[PDB]
Amino acid sequence: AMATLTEDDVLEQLDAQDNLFSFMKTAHSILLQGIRQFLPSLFVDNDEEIVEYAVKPLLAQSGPLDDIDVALRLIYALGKMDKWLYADITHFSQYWHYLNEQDETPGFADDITWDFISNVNSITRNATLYDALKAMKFAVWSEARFSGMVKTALTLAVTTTLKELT
Amino acid sequence: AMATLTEDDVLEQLDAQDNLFSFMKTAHSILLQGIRQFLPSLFVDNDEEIVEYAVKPLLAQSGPLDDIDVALRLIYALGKMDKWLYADITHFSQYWHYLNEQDETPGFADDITWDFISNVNSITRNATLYDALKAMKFAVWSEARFSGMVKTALTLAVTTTLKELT
Repeated sequence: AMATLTEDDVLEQLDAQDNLFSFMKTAHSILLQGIRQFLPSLFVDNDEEIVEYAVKPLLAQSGPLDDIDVALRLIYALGKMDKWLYADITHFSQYWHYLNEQDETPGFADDITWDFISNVNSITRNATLYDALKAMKFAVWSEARFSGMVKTALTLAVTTTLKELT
Repeated sequence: AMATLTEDDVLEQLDAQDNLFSFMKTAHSILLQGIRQFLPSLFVDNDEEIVEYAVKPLLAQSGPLDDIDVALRLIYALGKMDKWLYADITHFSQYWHYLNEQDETPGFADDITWDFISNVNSITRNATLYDALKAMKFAVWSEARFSGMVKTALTLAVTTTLKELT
């Protein structure tokens, strides 16, 4: 369980990450914490029996909501999340599971990760970012530059994802 | 995971139980199932993405809500349960845990269980039932009769508990 999320120490954390794996590991943790900080808005607020004996154990660490996938499902099931946002976070979660359980070799510039970002709504719906990313992909180019831009895009997805949850 | 609850096959199940332990074991299971059948009213109803991919895994058996204590806490935390009802079910759950983890000897007519029913709101708030139970307790009496009446009262608590959840 982390501290509290600013845009810019999230931005520091993610820029520090120099490979897709570390980035994704760090992203998953940032999103997790983002989601856990949103969880109290699902519940009663103003009654201290409910908070102390129901809400707290429900949100304790290693408790029943300390998993990005059960927590997401709850927010979605309560009608508190738009489908587009739900789809983005579970892709991140799916790719993290993929990288951490099956394979951690794919970098920023790979086929498999280009397909991933082609399905992240917060990336593909920003029209200039994605066009720039396609122009760059399909242009005597540079692997580092394209890689850096891929990291930018992904950082933008988690940033905009974080903004939607407060 | 059980079938679906009528008042009278719940009433059959509980009357079949000839000791407090079996009764409490059966009650805990009936309440559990009562609570699990209420869980879908917490959530989105009319959208099939949400139902199939969020609600279902949330309510699958051995999933994160298949525990009377996390499920209660959720209903309470969403503001969907009155304090009196929440207090009754967690006593039942507390006494069951007590009987199944520390001691299963106490019968219907014991000190420890008289104290239990003295704190069940659905029993003590029915004024004639509780007076009759006190008159009976504090009267050349009968252990079987008082025992049978204690079982009646407890059956009434689970029955009325069940009615409040649909």
